[PDB]
Amino acid sequence: SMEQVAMELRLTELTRLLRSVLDQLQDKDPARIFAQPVSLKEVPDYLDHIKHPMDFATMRKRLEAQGYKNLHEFEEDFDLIIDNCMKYNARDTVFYRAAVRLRDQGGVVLRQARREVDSIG
Repeated sequence: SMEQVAMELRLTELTRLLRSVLDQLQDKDPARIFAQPVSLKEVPDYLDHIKHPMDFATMRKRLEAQGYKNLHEFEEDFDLIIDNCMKYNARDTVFYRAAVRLRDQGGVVLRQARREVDSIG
């Protein structure tokens, strides 16, 4: 149907905008602390602590499969990155502090993304 195509074009355009959002958020992690999944070879107990691991490479895979239907879903995954790190790592660590700075800086980006998503539809 033409209606299915139109919905598919809207998903494609959302995917374009989410890719640019993802790029912008990941620039706020210049240490690449959140670039890849926590390695279970190197942190073998991680899944005892963190039930839903997340990282920017894993988000990028989902994004490229057009797997985010709306901005809320994408933000959920970004918040997991931050929130998982702030639980596993203590306050006095470079990891925790990196998460705080990514959260604070990414808030700005996400604020205008929400306006763009609403605006363009």
